[PDB]
Amino acid sequence: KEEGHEAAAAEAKKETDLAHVDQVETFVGKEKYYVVKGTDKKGTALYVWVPADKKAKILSKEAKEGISEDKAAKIIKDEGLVSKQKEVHLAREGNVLLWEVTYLDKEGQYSLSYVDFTTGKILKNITP
Ligand code: NI
Repeated sequence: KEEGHEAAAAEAKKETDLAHVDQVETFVGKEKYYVVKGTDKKGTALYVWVPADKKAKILSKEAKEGISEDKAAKIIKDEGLVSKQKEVHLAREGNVLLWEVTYLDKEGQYSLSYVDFTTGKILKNITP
């Protein structure tokens, strides 16, 4: 069992329309979020981002309301930033919902770009 996941899944079902949990992942950025993926009772795919901070607000969106994980990767590739695509995770910072796209950039350096979940706008490109 992964730290915080059982609690996050229960919090997601309690406070939203999520009925079934498929996966939970911890996302740690400026803040920590448990990203809970599943479906409502209608069977609609829903994402719920539950803050570790109990004072912060839970956010949820239907999956169909955001760009896909592949599209997030494609956005960064189409931006000409990628030598080797690596991974993508659903993510959040403050009240901004995000896809975090990781890749080796044009200098071979491991880099991260944050793409807006809804708009597909590249919000930040970081090379640690
Ligand atoms: Ni059901």
